[PDB]
Amino acid sequence: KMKKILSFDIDNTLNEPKMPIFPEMAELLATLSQKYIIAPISGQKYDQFLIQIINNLPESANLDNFHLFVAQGTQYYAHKAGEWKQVFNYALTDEQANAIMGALEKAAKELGHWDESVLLPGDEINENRESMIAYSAIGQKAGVEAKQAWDPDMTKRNEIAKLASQYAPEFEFEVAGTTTINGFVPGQNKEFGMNHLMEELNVTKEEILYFGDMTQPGGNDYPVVQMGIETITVRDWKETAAILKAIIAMEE
Amino acid sequence: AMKKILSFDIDNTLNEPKMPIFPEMAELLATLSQKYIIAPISGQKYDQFLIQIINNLPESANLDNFHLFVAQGTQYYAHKAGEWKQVFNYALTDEQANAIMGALEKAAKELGHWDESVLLPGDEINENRESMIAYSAIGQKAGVEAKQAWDPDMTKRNEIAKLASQYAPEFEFEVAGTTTINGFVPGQNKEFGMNHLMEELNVTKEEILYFGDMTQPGGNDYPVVQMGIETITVRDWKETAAILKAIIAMEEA
Repeated sequence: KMKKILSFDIDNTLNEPKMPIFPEMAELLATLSQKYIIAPISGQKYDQFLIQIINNLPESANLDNFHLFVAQGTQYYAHKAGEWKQVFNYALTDEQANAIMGALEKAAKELGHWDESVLLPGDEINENRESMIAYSAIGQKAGVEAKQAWDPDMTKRNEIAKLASQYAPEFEFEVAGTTTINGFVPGQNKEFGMNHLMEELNVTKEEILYFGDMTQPGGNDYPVVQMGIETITVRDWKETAAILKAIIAMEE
Repeated sequence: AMKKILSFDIDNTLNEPKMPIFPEMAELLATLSQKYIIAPISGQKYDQFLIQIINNLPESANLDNFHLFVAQGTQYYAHKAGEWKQVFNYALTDEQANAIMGALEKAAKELGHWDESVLLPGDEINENRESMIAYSAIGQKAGVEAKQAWDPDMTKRNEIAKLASQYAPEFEFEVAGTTTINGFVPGQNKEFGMNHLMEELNVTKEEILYFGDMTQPGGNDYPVVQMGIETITVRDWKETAAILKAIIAMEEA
């Protein structure tokens, strides 16, 4: 058949925002992995791909068929013979990381959004994910209740990302998730990641079916839409789950 | 090859409540109808199946593969030789129709929910759908906006259904749709419809994929779930559309 790769953002596509996937999802992905490549592509860092997805999969999952495009596919991890390996990592220089972090910090502080008093113990706002920076306004470990209240309509993140861009015009700052702005070297977004996916997996655009929630002009899934990869827009993880349940039922 | 029947409880699966399918949905169903039977099932009456589904399909659709399980599947219409025909209709006796209607009216009136002043011209609250009764609180013709505001948490319909059941304990009252209680002979809900679907189409349970929005215990799709028929829970027609698009994509050679 034409479609070989089932690709997904994590955020609000496979899970509740930044949370472990539910058992229902874990089983669907495990079943599909017997026959298809599962290629999550997301701003999340590698350890969070493990916590959100891999650590929750049943033992029957074929982990060899989970191909992980981390930090929007600026890093890539593949599994073979019981072991994950880093295939590539377009790492930031120290200078780039500091410039990107600093721009986000200055913007957030100026706009009145930088409040470390709300942080859970040992948490931080700005995280260096090696090849990308993630500013997550009320912390990298904040709960969904708290996160969804913070910027429901994206106004805060839009204004932070705009100001960060003015402060460091040589970089790119993109709204994500519930509380996040991703900062990176320009062009190194999901378009970058998908181009790498196609090269690494030896597939054409037509052989990928992509799922995401931010597929409108300006959203972080729009680059995939615009590349000509068939994209099904979802609103939440339950929508994705219904779709995968049906795919499985119609294959049997 | 196992699934041969795609069955859908029409409202909030194929369309907005009691409304026509969107053009994208029409095209998805027409595509799937080349290969699969499309079996809509609903408390709605036959004319509404035509209005909501059939009349909106493109000419390319395979109408012979649309098998209509009307009024919960107490009626069944099939298309063959360019025509629709009624295959069965488990009509109500007059005694039954009147008892069911009267219980709903009495119950809605006692609970302060019967208001004929909000009805569109020509409209009615209780409708006799031959083999089933539908009480639709603000009329059979009300728009989605007004309907979805009337009883979004099902409070009003649950209390009306319980009191009507007290008045007429020989009948079954099921909350449905946005404004509706379906009233019928005991047991003649979607389980009855699905059994008859299996007989008429000569299929087993495993050959059906069902779609519905009320699939938790107590909801009007649970009698199908409870049979062990695989069921996809959806929330609105856009979710179903996403699913159908995916099915079609995954079938392409």
